[PDB]
Amino acid sequence: MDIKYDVVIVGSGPIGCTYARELVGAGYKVAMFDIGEIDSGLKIGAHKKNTVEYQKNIDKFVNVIQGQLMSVSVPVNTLVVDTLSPTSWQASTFFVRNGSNPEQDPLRNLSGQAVTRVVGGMSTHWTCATPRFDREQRPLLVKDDADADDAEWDRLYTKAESYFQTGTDQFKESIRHNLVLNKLTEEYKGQRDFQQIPLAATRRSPTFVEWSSANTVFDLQNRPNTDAPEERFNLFPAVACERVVRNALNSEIESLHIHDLISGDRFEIKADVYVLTAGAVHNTQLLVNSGFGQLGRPNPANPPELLPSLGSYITEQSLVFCQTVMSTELIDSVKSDMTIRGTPGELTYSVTYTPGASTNKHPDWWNEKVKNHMMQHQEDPLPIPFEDPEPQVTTLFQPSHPWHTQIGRDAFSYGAVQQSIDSRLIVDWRFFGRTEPKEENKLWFSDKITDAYNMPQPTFDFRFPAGRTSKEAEDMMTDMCVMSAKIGGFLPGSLPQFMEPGLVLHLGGTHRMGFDEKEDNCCVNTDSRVFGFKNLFLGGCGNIPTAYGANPTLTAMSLAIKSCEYIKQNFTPSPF
Amino acid sequence: MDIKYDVVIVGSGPIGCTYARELVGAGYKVAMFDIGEIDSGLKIGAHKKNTVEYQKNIDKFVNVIQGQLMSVSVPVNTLVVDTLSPTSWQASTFFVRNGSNPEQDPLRNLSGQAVTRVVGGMSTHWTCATPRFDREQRPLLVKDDADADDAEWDRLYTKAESYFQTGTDQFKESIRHNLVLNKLTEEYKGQRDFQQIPLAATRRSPTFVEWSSANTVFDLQNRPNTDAPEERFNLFPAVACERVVRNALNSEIESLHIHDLISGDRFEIKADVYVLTAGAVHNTQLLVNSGFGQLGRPNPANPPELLPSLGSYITEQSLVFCQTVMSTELIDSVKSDMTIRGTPGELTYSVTYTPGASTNKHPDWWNEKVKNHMMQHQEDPLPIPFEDPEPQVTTLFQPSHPWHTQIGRDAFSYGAVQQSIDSRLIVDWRFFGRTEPKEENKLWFSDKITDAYNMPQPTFDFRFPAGRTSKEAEDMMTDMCVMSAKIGGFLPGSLPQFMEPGLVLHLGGTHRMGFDEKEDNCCVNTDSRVFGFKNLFLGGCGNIPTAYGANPTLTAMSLAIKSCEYIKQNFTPSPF
Amino acid sequence: NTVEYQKNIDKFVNVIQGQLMSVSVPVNTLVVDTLSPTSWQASTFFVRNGSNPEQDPLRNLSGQAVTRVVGGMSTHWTCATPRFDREQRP
Amino acid sequence: FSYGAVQQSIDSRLIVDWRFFGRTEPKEENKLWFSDKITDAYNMPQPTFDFRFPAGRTSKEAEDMMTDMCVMSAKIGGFLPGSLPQFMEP
Ligand SMILES: *Cc1cc2c(cc1C)Nc1c([nH]c(=O)[nH]c1=O)N2C[C@H](O)[C@H](O)[C@H](O)COP(=O)(O)OP(=O)(O)OC[C@H]1O[C@@H](n2cnc3c(N)ncnc32)[C@H](O)[C@@H]1O
Ligand SMILES: *Cc1cc2c(cc1C)Nc1c([nH]c(=O)[nH]c1=O)N2C[C@H](O)[C@H](O)[C@H](O)COP(=O)(O)OP(=O)(O)OC[C@H]1O[C@@H](n2cnc3c(N)ncnc32)[C@H](O)[C@@H]1O
Ligand SMILES: *Cc1cc2c(cc1C)Nc1c([nH]c(=O)[nH]c1=O)N2C[C@H](O)[C@H](O)[C@H](O)COP(=O)(O)OP(=O)(O)OC[C@H]1O[C@@H](n2cnc3c(N)ncnc32)[C@H](O)[C@@H]1O
Ligand SMILES: OC[C@H]1O[C@@H](O)[C@H](O)[C@@H](F)[C@H]1O
Ligand SMILES: OC[C@H]1O[C@@H](O)[C@H](O)[C@@H](F)[C@H]1O
Repeated sequence: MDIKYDVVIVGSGPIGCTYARELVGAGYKVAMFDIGEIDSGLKIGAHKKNTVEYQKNIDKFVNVIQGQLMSVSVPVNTLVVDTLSPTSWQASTFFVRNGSNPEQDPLRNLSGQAVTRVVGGMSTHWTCATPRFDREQRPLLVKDDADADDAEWDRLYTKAESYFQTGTDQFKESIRHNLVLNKLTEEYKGQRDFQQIPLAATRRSPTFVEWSSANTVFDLQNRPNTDAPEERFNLFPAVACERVVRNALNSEIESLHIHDLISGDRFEIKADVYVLTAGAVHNTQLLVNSGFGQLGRPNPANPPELLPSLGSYITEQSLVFCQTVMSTELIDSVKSDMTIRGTPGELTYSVTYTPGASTNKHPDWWNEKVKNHMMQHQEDPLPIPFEDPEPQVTTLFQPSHPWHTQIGRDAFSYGAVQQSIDSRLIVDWRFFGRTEPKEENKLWFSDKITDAYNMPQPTFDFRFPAGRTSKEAEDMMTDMCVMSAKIGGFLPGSLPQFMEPGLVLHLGGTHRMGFDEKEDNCCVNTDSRVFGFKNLFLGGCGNIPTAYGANPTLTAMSLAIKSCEYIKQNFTPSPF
Repeated sequence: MDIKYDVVIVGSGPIGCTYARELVGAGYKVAMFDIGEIDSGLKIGAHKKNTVEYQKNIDKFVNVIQGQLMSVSVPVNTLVVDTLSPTSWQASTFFVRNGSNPEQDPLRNLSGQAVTRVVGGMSTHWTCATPRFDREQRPLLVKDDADADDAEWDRLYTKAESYFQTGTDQFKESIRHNLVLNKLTEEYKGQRDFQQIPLAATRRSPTFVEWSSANTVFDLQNRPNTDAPEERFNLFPAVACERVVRNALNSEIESLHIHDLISGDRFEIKADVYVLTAGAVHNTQLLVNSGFGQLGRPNPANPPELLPSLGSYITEQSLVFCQTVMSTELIDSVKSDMTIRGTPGELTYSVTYTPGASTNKHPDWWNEKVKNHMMQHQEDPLPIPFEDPEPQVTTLFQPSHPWHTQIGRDAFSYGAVQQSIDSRLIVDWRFFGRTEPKEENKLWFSDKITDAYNMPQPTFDFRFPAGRTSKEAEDMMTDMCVMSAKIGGFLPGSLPQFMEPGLVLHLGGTHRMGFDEKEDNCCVNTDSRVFGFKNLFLGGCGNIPTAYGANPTLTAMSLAIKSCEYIKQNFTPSPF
Repeated sequence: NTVEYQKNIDKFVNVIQGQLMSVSVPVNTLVVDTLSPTSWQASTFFVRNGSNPEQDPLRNLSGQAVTRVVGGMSTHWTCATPRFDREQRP
Repeated sequence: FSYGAVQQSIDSRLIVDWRFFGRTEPKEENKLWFSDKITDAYNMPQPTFDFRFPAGRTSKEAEDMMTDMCVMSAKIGGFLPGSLPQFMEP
């Protein structure tokens, strides 16, 4: 560890890795600090799903996800357990216990919000969906010139797509995927377009997909090294960043205060530039601990010195979910091109098709896979092959259906895992709604209660706004119900429902971007630079100030990229 | 990867690693293959609990366990789902779905049995309890000489204990541990002895314990390296070992057939010596796939060629579990020595005690902790400090209480963890019963059905033997109820119950050891060598042939140590 | 038609439950494998608690039930009495 | 006739129940028959069902019916957790 770096980046998620790739790339002397530790194997911060065992036993990966999601804010528990033995110790009140947050109102929480503290951050477990926002979801990076704004977005997005290895081809040969995609297309012809979810992933084999992660962006190995002898990068894991120190004029950051979690030591690190990419919640906490915004319960009569909007206008998307069991009609359509004769399990049984026939509803590869499955597994009642990959279908946000949709099998399942109905039949439905930014919706931090890292406890004051937000949300529920009945009926146990506020984990706007601090009620400009401050930059979902439905990580990468352009224009790397 | 080595080891668990430590160190060119991958972080095969994040969020670790425990044998599901939509595809029969085993009788299963395919095996998640077996649980290593037998076992156990870094003082200054230890000691004074569970762990700081793992035994780093310039070791993860090739004469293994899961290729690796430490079930699978024992549903009418005892006489322990909520008396007794002034929360509150008074019921280290907790947390109604370690208490197996006890807090919780009752009040109780070895209790492998690695499906035919085993399992149950009541009443949601057979993962006897193949109905001798074969060695709990109550891993490591002496005497390493 | 039920409408479900007897219940095959080893334990799923061995669990009307009291099901019914239109009417 | 534990967290003044009942085509294959071996609680022949909702119209209307409840109910309110849209036991 040095005293002095060109850039210091807080957090090693896919956004801090975008800063590193770009800046380590341009020859800056870079350090990265993460509170969490390396635990994805030898590929530092790689996706935990990239092991043969997980992709053979995909129902188990939910436990990984759960094991690294720590709830942000848990109100104090008021369940009545009144069947204790009379000898057992009991309290006469519902006291603060098991780490609960007494500031938190149970009825205005994002009870589902959680954070992850591991190198690679949430990108070690995430679903890899990386859609672009269209104009209506997207921040303006140029006022008054929609084409120049368009041009700038597309250039950033294409570059961001290349860091993540985003593609829309990795599921093209799944029967199940094409079954669903084709029926949805047919049933909505013209009115909605369907496609593969764009995914940051590469297919290694029919049974294996290399899911992208922060490691894909930048491999997080220390440099110089044989492969980049001219580059300078050090990752320090198990290091909690506590505070940035402001100069008296509030125009410059002067140091980063850290705590080595293993040695217990505390340091002050000097850099030319300080980049904070610790998550939409922990960026906020870091700032507030450093005198930005306002510690404690919001009070308007006490107007904050720096960044009045910090932690206001927060957005989290609505989520509705269900699972369906494929219709008989759809399962029978899988074998539509086949001539089936005799009795399965007997030597006279056959199943054949006519290759090339233009009246075949399916291409030859489909019919070959069905034929083989049906002939080698005569004991199974379904035409679907056993290792068939899941669907990954989307119809993207449009003004007429202003929500995002994911139709397939997500590794993050919500209940006990059903065993009675065959998996091949089951389709997941997830519709994500956009939420209006409102000043009243807040993340703020206790001045008295602290977290497990002795930082100020985050606390939420949130309700989905009335008006458009609530109307679209129930219109979204209805849409899911309508659309999903095209594929089949609901799975008992996975009936249509809203999920817990924040389980979806696309929290935005906690440190939101705008052209004008005051006019646009915001904390960073369109270079992601904190207003006032020459050398402090925020990355991540916290920056997005608009109401969006799609998954945000791509877009936040795109912003980080344009942040790094600004850095390169204003700060000179130290000579190697 | 070479075509030839001196030794090849299958499986990177702690037995695998025991063989590696011995033979690498003695200069043999060794290669170890594991079907699972390095995930655990930069210390290969290290314990997953060893992160700052899991030791602050100890209730999350159950998610890591569940995440890498894959059920061995699931019978065909017969749950009725009769609220499907009538458009949905409906089964006419209870067909084979979701990887289930149609061979398995659901009424004679070890349904909680599971396996783990990661480098380091189950020692990446285990609880690290490492007691010795007493005579009554232990197999004889010397005939007709009880004291020679004890001496050899003491020699081996001492060595194993150094390898694992077993200790009995890691929890010596925990109030909870000592609170429970003292009450039990007193209530059974002169009748039973209570001590800390022997743990493979090293305490690093008051809030952090470095749990031991396979990594502790052997660091799995390829050699030579700087720390070891004349050793030769290579670890090949993501390689499925599928068969050991017997010579036609049945006296020698000629090669190991492997499947590299990443490239998809197959190879044949030669060695001088072959060691199987794939785990009790999978050592048995791999042998049965290579021609030992009998493939398919057992048939007396046809005799196995080789190792007719293979997969018979299997033992699994009964397990009874509950949780308790600490008595008012015991909680009150925690602050017995304190003098308290004023009223909590004001500048007037004072809590003090007198170091060394022999009115004091507790020591100084205890009172100082309570004091500091009560002064710094005056809102809190409990005098137990917040970061106080869990109890880790046992009374070891004896003739009048022939069961193992662990009392404290296990990471392997078996219901959703309640948040209503303060965690500091809860104590777990687990009593482990011994099971008589019987020929009829069996692990066998199907000749048609395969598992996800395309190996023969494992199937159990098991029932806890009537007579002593059943009588004791019920007596155990009762003792747990009687004992636990001295500490407090039951926690609702964790009432006294038997766990699902096999849930304890202490399976043994599947490839069991003895002096003679026939008289002792066994598969390996006391050098762990397979009868008939010069150069095939088995390690693990499957070797243990007796009825045991306590955690088997140290005993199985002991065996491997003895096995390595033989190997060292009877095979010469290739030149460097 | 008691004042007590009309003031505690939530409780009336129990009256209904009290008098609906299942017509045909298949033989149960739920696995309970956490019995004490000393407890008497089935080797098969045999005909238990008045179940019907003739009944295919997968081609049942499991919710079907009968009431045996004077007044029959009219002692508990919801009292909804619509006419059928032609489409539904013999 | 409520179907689970009566939830108590939500003011019952707010709660509206939706039930939509579909029609079923008569098919000779759908039968109630009686065992000549097994007998019920009063020593009469045990009733047994062989029943599946017919494919075709009965099925298509069932699922169209379920959508119509979703679509209609949403005019009045969102679903009450624990009483989400479901088909009930036949
Ligand atoms: C968990 C999850 C996440 C997402 C998906 C599903 C699941 C279950 N799927 C999904 C996601 N996003 C999408 O775009 N598409 C998908 O299909 N998920 C969200 C995605 O995972 C996140 O948006 C993305 O990682 C955010 O990137 P980031 O801004 O780089 O933030 P991270 O949270 O990943 O990591 C920040 C990081 O910093 C650390 N940290 C926290 N506090 C400190 C302090 N004080 N000092 C130093 N370091 C700090 C972390 O430990 C962490 O690594
Ligand atoms: C899961 C668990 C286990 C234990 C405790 C708690 C819980 C939650 N507690 C514990 C236990 N043991 C004790 O002695 N003390 C207690 O506190 N647990 C059990 C203990 O973990 C095991 O007994 C021990 O690891 C067994 O060691 P081993 O014989 O070396 O077995 P492993 O299962 O650890 O690893 C073998 C291994 O080989 C692989 N494998 C399997 N098949 C193949 C094939 N065909 N080719 C190559 N490799 C293969 C695996 O991937 C695995 O790593
Ligand atoms: C239980 C129930 C029933 C109805 C509603 C609510 C619920 C929970 N709601 C509903 C009703 N139908 C409507 O049209 N609209 C509504 O809002 N329910 C159904 C209605 O309750 C029935 O259709 C009606 O009672 C049928 O009348 P029934 O043809 O007269 O038949 P019952 O079952 O009422 O009475 C028959 C009766 O005969 C007896 N019995 C049975 N076996 C024997 C033998 N072997 N010997 C002599 N007597 C026998 C009974 O004990 C009973 O009293
Ligand atoms: O709850 C799971 C969901 O969580 C969001 O973060 C993801 O973007 C979706 F892909 C989906 O996996
Ligand atoms: O089921 C929980 C138990 O699991 C066994 O494998 C362990 O040996 C016990 F220490 C305890 O952790």
